[PDB]
This record gives sequence, C-alpha cells and structure tokens, in this order.
Amino acid sequence: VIPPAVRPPRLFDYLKPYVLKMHFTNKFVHAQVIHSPTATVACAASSQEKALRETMGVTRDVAAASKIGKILGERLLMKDIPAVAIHMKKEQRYHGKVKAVIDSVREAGVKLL
Amino acid sequence: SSEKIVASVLFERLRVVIPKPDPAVYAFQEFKFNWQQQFRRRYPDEFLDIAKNRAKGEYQMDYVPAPRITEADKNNDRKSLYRALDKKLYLLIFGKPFGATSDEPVWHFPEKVYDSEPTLRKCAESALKSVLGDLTHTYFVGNAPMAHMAIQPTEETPDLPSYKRFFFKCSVVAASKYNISNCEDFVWVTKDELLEFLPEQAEFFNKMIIS
Amino acid sequence: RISDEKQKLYEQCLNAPCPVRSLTPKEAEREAQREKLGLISKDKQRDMEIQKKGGAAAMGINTDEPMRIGTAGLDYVSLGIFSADELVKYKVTAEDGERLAKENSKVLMREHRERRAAETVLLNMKKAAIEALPEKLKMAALEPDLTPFPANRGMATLTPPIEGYLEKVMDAAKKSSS
Amino acid sequence: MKKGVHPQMQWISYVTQSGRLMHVMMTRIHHVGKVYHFGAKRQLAQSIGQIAKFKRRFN
Amino acid sequence: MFPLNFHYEDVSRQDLLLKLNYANVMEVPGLCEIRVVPKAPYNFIIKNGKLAMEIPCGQKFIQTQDLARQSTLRGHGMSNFLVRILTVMSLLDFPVEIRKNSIQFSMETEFCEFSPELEDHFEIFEHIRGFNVTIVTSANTQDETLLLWSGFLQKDEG
RNA sequence: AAACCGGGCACUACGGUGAGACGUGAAAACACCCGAUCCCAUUCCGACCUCGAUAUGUGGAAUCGUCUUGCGCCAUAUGUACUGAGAUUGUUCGGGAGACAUGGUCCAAGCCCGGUGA
Ligand SMILES: [Mg+2]
Repeated sequence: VIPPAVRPPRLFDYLKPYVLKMHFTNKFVHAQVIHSPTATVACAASSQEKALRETMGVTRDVAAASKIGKILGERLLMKDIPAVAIHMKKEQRYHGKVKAVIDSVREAGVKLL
Repeated sequence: SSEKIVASVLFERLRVVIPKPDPAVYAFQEFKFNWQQQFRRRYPDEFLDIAKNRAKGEYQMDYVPAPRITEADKNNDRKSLYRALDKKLYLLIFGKPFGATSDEPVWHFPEKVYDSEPTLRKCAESALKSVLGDLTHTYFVGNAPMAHMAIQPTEETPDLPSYKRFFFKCSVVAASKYNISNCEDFVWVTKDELLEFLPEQAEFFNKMIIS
Repeated sequence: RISDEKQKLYEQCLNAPCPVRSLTPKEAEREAQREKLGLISKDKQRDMEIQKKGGAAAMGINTDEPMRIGTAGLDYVSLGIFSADELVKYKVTAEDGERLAKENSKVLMREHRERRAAETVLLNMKKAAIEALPEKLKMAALEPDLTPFPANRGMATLTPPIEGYLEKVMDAAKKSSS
Repeated sequence: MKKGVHPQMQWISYVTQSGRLMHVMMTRIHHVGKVYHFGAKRQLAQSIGQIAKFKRRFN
Repeated sequence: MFPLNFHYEDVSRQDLLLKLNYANVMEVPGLCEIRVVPKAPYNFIIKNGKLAMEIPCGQKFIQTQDLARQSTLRGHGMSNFLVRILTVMSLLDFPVEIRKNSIQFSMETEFCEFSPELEDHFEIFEHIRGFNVTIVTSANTQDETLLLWSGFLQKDEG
C-alpha cells in the first residue's frame, strides 16, 4: 500500500511546543528537542559532539543512549524547559536505545507530555 | 613495435585440510552449541532406545583419521603435493625465462611467448602442457588473466625489449604427482616461500595471490 | 497394524520438555499470577516433575564441563588442530557468553574484511590486465567462462585423505560390480 | 531462534570415500554421536539390449 | 571453520571472480536460505509426518491455516543441512533442476534410505512421500546458479 | 569567518511519484558487508526488526548527485458544450468548461550537530 504522509498530532486544548526526536546511526546516538512554532532546535545532545565523543567509550550502544538522555535532561532543566513531548518515527518502539533515551530524560526530571 | 606477449601459468593446489581457526571463534561455537541445548527439546529415552536396543556389536573396525602433519612436512620434502595441507602450493620451474638478464637459470612459472594463437588461454594451456605433459588433471580458471606485468627497459639494461607478462590461474584437480619436464628443477612452495624465492617481485605477488 | 503406541511416542517427541523452562517476562508474570490464584499449567507441572528428580543436570546439561564439538575421541585437540593450552576456557553462562560473542564478532569482522580487501585488489588487477591487451585478445578474454567446476576436485575437511583408502574402496566397488 | 521450541542437536562424524573426517550436526535421535562411513555404492543400473541379448544368445 | 562456508569463501568466490565479469566483489552470489516443503498429498494428522520433517531440518516447521507446512533454514543451520544433503548426493545420481536463482531438489524416501544417520529410525520415514528442498542463491543469472551448484557438489570419485 | 560538504528536523507537488543511462563514498558523515550471547524479531527462520561488533573493505541493495523522459502537477490559450438575466416564439448583455493545443518542473529558502576550510 502507499504509505500515508505522517502528520503531527492535532491540537486539542494546549500547544505543547517542545518535541523530542531521536536518531541513531551505526556510530552515534542523537536526541533533538524541537521548538515547533519556530522550527528551531531548543536543545540537543549527541555523542558526536566534540565535548562528548571523548568523555564516553562507546558512542553507539544503549549505554551511550542513556548517557545522552541524561545529558539532554540536565540541559533541558538548565534552559528552564520543564516538559517535552515524545515523537517516535515509523520504526521506533519503546525498546532499546529509544527506551534508554526516554527513561534517562524522565529520570533527569523532565516530564513527558 | 612493442610485441612478444608472454603468458604465465599460476599452477595451484588448493588446501587439503581446513586451517586452524581462531580460538575465540571455536570457543564461541562450542559455547553456542552448549548454551542452546538448555532451551531445546530433549527427546525421551524410549525414542533413543529404538537405536540403543539394536545397537549391535560387530567384528568391529576402528577408524583412525590421517594426521594433518605428513612425513613430507617433517622431512621438508619439496616437489611433494602432500605437505602443508592447510596451505596452498604453487609450482615453480627452474630454467631460462623469456627475459635475457643472463644465461643462468632462475626460478619462474611456466611461460610461453605468444605468436599467432586466437586466445592467451591457448598460450597458457600450451605453456602448461610443455611442463606437465598433459592437461588431464588440470583446470584453467577463467578466460581472462588474473594480473599482468609491463616490463620496460631501465638505464642499466637497454638491450631487453619491452614486453607484457600475463598470469593465468590453473588448479590441480586430483593428481598428487606430476611428470615435470622441459625444465631443470621444480618445487612446490607456499605463498610465503614463493615470496622468499622472489624477493624482488614480492610486492606484486603479495597482491596477485590471496593468502 | 499401525501402532498407536509408536504414534504416542512420536507425540511425546514432538512435545518433549527442555532442561530449563524459559519464560517471556510477559508470560512470567502471568505464571506468577496463576501461582497466586492456585492454577498450575501442564508444562509447569511437568517442569516441577523434572525438578523434583534433579533438573538440568539430570537432563544432560552441566556448566563446568561443556560438550566438545565432534564425536568421542575425535575432538579438535585429538585431531591435532588445536593444542590443549591454546583453547579459550569458559563456562556455560551468559556472562562468559557476552565476552565470547563480542570477541567472536570482532575476529570474524576482521577476517571477513581482510578477505574482501584481497578480493577487491585481485579484481582491480584483473581489470587492469584485461585493459592492457590487444583488441582481438581483449575481446576473447572478456567472454565469460561458463565451464562448470570439476567434480573431481575435493573440498577441504578436518582430515586429509588416507593413502590406501579411496583406491581400496573403488577396487572393492569395481570387483563387486563385475 | 525461539527458546523452548526446537529439538536438541547432536554432533556426529562423517567419513567420505577418501577417509576425510567431517563433523556435522544432527537432530539428537541417538544417545551418543556416532561415526558414519560413506562407501562408493553409487549403484548404477545396466540393462542388456536386444542386440546384445541376440549376440550373447546366438553367437 | 565449517567445511561448506570455508569452501565457498576460500575456493568458489575467487574462481567466480576470475571467471565472470563483476564490477565489485559484492556482486558475487552466495547462499541465502533453504526452503523445505513436503510433497503435495500428505496426511496432516499423523505425528509420523511431523517428526519426519522436524528431524532432518533440525528446527520446527510452521503450520499455517492446516493447509501449508514450511521450514526455512538460514545461517549455520542452512550450511549444516546443505553439507548433509551434499554428502549423501555422492551415493547416487539424484536429479536437481536449476531455476533462475534457485536449486530445486526432491528429497524422496530413497534419499532418507541412503542417509547413514537415518538408516535407523527408518520407520519414521516409511509411507512418507518426501519433501521438496529449495536452495535459494543470490544470483541474477541461471548460469551463475549452475556454476555455484557445480562448485558446491564435489565428490572424491571421478 | 564566510562559503562548501554530511546527517537530523523544517519547507514543498513547477518542489510529487516512476523508468533508463552516467557518475559519486570527501583524512568526515550515511548505509551495507560480519555475528546472534543478553534485550528484541519469527503463528518456522537475524528474511524484517533488534542488540552487538567494523585503523578502513564496498556503494552490488538502498542513500546521494547529473542528465533524458513517463504519469501527474502548475500556468495559459483559441473555439465549442453548457449556463445567469432578458421573450423580436430568446436577433441582447454576461459567466464559461471537459477534451485539445502551448510551455514549465522554477525562483526563494530556516535551525542544530559534525567535517573541511580555519
Ligand atoms: Mg482547460
């Protein structure tokens, strides 16, 4: 079948302008928080960064995803962003690296919307 | 002008036995067998007793596997296709090749100078036939050369004309002995021993020959 | 006639138990809730029948002495492939399994990449040798060689041929045929 | 591979017509693994023709 | 380690690279999977027919809706099953047919009669029509499949 | 630093979706090549997905570029069909397709991370 175009969820009562999106490659893990009204990155954490690619041994596994999630949660609380909304792609489930990033963000003290 | 194409034969005996694997690979395979047995269905003893109840003794003949290290390996017996079973062997002949550096014999492959034949594979087959006598236990691999060498005259040998030497591959099929003629001497050597025999051409044959 | 006892034995083979019962964590909590309610599954009852007379050790599973690859008297140490001191020592545990699996992945990837690099270099030199030919000979050499592989060529195995083995078997077959 | 679903395996040995020893796996249907030898029993079948029958009969 | 995969990597791949025109080494075909299905009329009910498929495959078949049965072998199970098939093929002249990318083979009860490990427990394989064995290769041409099958089928008599 | 390159998000049918041919793997990136011990995948199967593992192999599959095009899509006729008002039993004043036909597949373009430039 022809795949339908993916739409953001429809607004019901409130805006919720901060959206968390995750990306994983063969070498690095990524996590971007997007400000939807301006299409700008409010906060981002990845193991490809110059300050982070040497402070951890493995930059591609589940442990790296957990570390990047904790770093992103601390950075989000530093920018006074109390809560984010989770966006999963077509192939992403609540398992493995996605689960590690989500659990580390929630454990850092950021509410999930 | 530039002519006299030379066709060479890389005559090959494949590995007789599998080489020793890496110890971690063997350890993981043995662990993978033993670990998966815990989660696999164990057939009852009565089904095995179909074979056990008629597991009948005989006059009995015990099998002894042949050792991987042969007497040719222990004696370092060259000209033998029964040594270095986990490695590959290559045929070198001792005589005068197409090059004219001197009138002294040197180790080389079976060559023949191309004159008028339709293919270079025919020239390589004629070169091999002139050495082993017949192509009964030989198998040529591919109509194309596996590699080539362009030999140009340098500042110290201006008498040698320019020519190209083309290498063809041939496999030993089943014969463990060959009648080698039209040469003074011959050996069966591994890749490392052939590189040691050819110290000036080792950088080319290290790429031409996959270890 | 056709034995119903033999069919029952084959059914017992098809529904044979395992030395240890593995449960999905979704199913493990369901089994725990069934235990809380007082309900016992048939497989749980069979597993408890196994555990009261032993367990994995009574069903040919032990950790400290793993089964070797091959039959008795013909293992890799006995065939001369491996020495005893150069064998990696392990136990049948998941902790050793992680180590062995990671090292196996590293070694296999390295060996595979070495083989592929060597094949790529050989293919490039084959193309260079093809392009350095006269036009008639280049056209002749560019044709595919569809000649089948010789069946008389062998396949490398753990043990070489015995010198007086194939000749004896072929002579016996030829004498029995005539 | 799902756990608790497949039969147990067994290591057996194969010996070819030249004496080469090979280890393969097998579904566990014996108590211990055994060595199996392969003969040359290719079992080709020949039928005597009508002309051959006539020659062996009346010549 | 195992002789079939080592034979493919050490002998057949380099010969196929030298014999055929390939742009890169990842165009060389290999073995993908082995599919085993029983021949069309069978009982579907007797435990004999189920155990006659479980034992030579080494893994459990899938039984869909009770109209179809199939076993798909990959990896080391495929190589183990294939070397077991190829060794018994030295005992007779079993016919195979070469598709565009597949090698179809009929595993009759005569094949199970000549398996040395299945000489005993032969009451399992009696009154069974047999199985269809499909060997799938990653070849784009029938000639490549024929060359690969000729490379894998090796015997000491010749 | 100001441009360029790679990836992620965003924009979007002139920007979509196919086909063919030619290229490209930058000291980097993406993917594949390799494995199935744990998580996960299979009403059988590492096929898919997943977890692992890659001093440097490959761009075969996908992913990037360039052209050629097919459907679409956008723009635009000319005429006609049909039609609103109005009775010289519609001699008037307006609207105007579908199918054709002609062209185009633009221009502009945001944020973050990494690399080269620095
Ligand atoms: Mg129109």
